[PDB]
Amino acid sequence: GLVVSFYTPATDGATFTAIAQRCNQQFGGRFTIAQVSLPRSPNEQRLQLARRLTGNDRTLDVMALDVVWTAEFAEAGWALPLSDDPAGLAENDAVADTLPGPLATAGWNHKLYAAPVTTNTQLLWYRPDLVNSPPTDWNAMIAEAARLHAAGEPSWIAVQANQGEGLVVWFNTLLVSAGGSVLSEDGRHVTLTDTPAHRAATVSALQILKSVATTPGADPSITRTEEGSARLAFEQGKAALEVNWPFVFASMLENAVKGGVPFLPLNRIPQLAGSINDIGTFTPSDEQFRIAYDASQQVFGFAPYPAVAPGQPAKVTIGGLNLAVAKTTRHRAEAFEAVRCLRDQHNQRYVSLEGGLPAVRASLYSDPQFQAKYPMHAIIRQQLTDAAVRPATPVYQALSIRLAAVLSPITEIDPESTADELAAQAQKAIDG
Ligand SMILES: OC[C@H]1O[C@H](O[C@H]2O[C@H](CO)[C@@H](O)[C@H](O)[C@H]2O)[C@H](O)[C@@H](O)[C@@H]1O
Repeated sequence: GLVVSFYTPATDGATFTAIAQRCNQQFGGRFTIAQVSLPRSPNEQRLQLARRLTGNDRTLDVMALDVVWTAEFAEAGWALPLSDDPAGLAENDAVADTLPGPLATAGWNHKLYAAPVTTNTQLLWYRPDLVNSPPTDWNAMIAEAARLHAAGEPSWIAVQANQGEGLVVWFNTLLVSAGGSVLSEDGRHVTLTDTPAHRAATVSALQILKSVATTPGADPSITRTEEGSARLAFEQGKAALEVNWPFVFASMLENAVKGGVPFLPLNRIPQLAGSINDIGTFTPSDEQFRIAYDASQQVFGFAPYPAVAPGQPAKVTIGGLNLAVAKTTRHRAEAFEAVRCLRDQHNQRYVSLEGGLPAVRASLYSDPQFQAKYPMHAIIRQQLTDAAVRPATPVYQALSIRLAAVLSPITEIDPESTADELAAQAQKAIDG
């Protein structure tokens, strides 16, 4: 039988295998999809795909790409344009019922080179028992953290700032929210400091990074650039404010039921007995979920990502995965058909409700079962509709590495001179 390979991160290998097996039911034996797990590390994911692509591995068909790899894989000829679908359906399928944010990540040089399947956006997570109203902007985040420190309360702001992609993501969110951009749309010009308005945006972003780093009672993983997880800092009660991807929601509930969250003893609720399955995963009934969520709202809440400007909502950097057809495929028709099935409405419902991965289909955000399991659905939907996008460029890897090297450690940022250093390093990346 004909086999179509489907390379995805091992991180969610169970989920991506499940939707491929569901898809295999509807092909009538014409072909089958074989999911193949890439390493959990995204850096190693890209490297293995690159070796198979440059090595002309003719068994490589469909691949899930991080949303920042589009420009490189398209420019290299590694990802076929969706217009190469012999059935002529890939382009219309990728656009129909897909949220604008995810779609913007799948295009390069005015053509689609991938079909979004999963997405991601950061929210504010906070302790409502310690913080009365969630901060609406970064100035309020800083004031609240300082007030908590003066009161002897958890004062850290839990946010990923180590030298890496997460720090570039945070900077990009602040930059675009302030009205700036790393590169021009075509990715050919550096726009960090080329106009007064653009420079002001860059300086504003650097000021927020530096202010967070020097707030009283800040996270020492920031102020000393030690190791430390933002998720664990909040679950362990050391931070009352956190910005992070929505996977922390399920993590909070699961670990609280397992006794790992000292301020949220969900393990003490008798109605939650048996909600942990035989591999340690929280698998509640709908009633158990309602009980767990209601109890959690006393000490655990969510809110929109803090704005940069008081009256303008944040532009939050989008993440996720896009499905691409590799140039190495011997079966384009079936590869593009697999992509459509893997992202259809039922499989989008599956990856969200069963896999905890936010969907890209707009219709799902009106679905009642989705809304019950994602009570922050409205905030996610809004931030996916008006998202910030990291710079699209074939040299994104070098660009990100150089930006992170300048930004880190954020305690050493001097906004005015760091802005010029950022622009110079970005120019070097674009030049090669
Ligand atoms: O939220 C779970 C995912 O987190 C990572 O991906 C996000 O963070 C990256 C930056 O470190 C972004 O490049 C990416 O676009 C985001 O989706 C992790 O790499 C994923 O495997 C997780 O599913």
